[PDB]
Formats: sequence, structure tokens, C-alpha cells
Amino acid sequence: AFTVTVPKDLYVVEYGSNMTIECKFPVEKELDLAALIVYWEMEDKNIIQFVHGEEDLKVQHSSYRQRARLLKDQLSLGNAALQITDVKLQDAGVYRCMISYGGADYKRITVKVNAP
Amino acid sequence: EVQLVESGGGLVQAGGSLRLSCAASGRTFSNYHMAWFRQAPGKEREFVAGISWTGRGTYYTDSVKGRFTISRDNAKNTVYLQMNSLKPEDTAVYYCAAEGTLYGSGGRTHQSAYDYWGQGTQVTVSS
Repeated sequence: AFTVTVPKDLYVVEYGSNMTIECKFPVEKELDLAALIVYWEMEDKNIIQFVHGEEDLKVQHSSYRQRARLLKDQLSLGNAALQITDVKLQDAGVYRCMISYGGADYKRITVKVNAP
Repeated sequence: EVQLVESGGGLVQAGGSLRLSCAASGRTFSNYHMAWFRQAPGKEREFVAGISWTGRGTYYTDSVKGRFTISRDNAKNTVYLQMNSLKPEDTAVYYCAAEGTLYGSGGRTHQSAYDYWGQGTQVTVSS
């Protein structure tokens, strides 16, 4: 019954804005980072793979290089928050979050970006 | 509690066709990348085909491109491999696999990226 919840499954964002999209999971205490994996994708593109307490930047898609963060202090609250800097039409699509923390779950989120 | 069950394997003439099916139970796999792998006796298990959780990205090892087609039916929790133009190289046990927690580290074509595996179905091309 490990469940990920998304406060919003649809974001509509303005061109050039920063955006933070959220996926929540149960955390009451200090994270076991040996066990925690957070994986964000959009449209089969690797945005962030977080494993052993670090973003694996080797596997990150070039479209997200120095444009994406997984907000580490939100993770400590059970919030896998993906921040994209300076959103463009390329960032419109279907995103998916995966959290693994004694069980794994996966949620889809649509992002619509408005014209420049 | 998760089970993947493959069916549809058999003996086929070179040039012929078969359709493999995998029925998943225990949880809904709609949001998971899914794949077929194959393994011949005494050889490394290899990626064959992969389908995205989007439902609309398909990926193939070069030697099966144009011959094999992967598809899924999220209402039935099933994955399919349509195999056409079968060749001697295709003789193997075929496994259907569901995305694992290290998919983002390992990549679509690596065994390490999938945590759930069926028992396999044997395909034999007359050679």
C-alpha cells in the first residue's frame, strides 16, 4: 500500500516562468537515503534519477541539464518537488514521477505551457 | 503477488510469424515501461523491445526493427510481441519484464532496469 499522491495532475504554466511540480509520499522521520529512489521523466526523457542521495547527472537528458532540480529539503517532508527553470514549449508534455521507499509507485502529470 | 505470464511461443518456419502475449497480475502496470528480453542457451539475456508508459514510444534492438512490434493493452494489463519475418537468430526463451526501481540508472535496454520478470516462453525457428 506504498502510495504516491499528486496534489495536481495538470499544470498550466506561462512561457519563461519557473515551475515546481510535486509528488508526495509518506515520510515521518529522517529519510533512509540508502533505500530512497526518486525518478522524474517526461516523454521518456530522464530528468532526475536520485539514488544513494545524489542526482545521477550522467543519465540526465540534455534538455534538463542545469535546468532541473529535485528540491532536497522538500524531500525531507515527503515532497519530491521537481523545479524546472525558465520553462519553454519543449517542457510541455506528460511527466511521470516514481518514488521507491519500501515499495514503489508511479504517477502521471500533464504540463501545458502557454505561447511566448 | 506480482505475476507476469508469457504465452504464444512455439516452433515456426524462418519467414513466419508468432504473437507472444504477457498477462500481468497483482498490480496495474499502466504507468510502467515494459519490455521483452530473450535468452538463448548459454548466452547473455538481451533486450528485444520496449514500450513506454506513455503508450506511444516503442523501442527495438536493431536486429528486430521492422520484424517485431511491441504493444500493450492497459485495460487488460497485457503486453504483446508481434513477431514477423522470423529468423534463426530469434530462437530463444522470451521474457516479458516490468520496470524496476533502477530503470533511471540502468536504461531501457539493460536487465538491471526491470524488477518483474515472467517465467518465459520458448520460440524456436526451424534452422
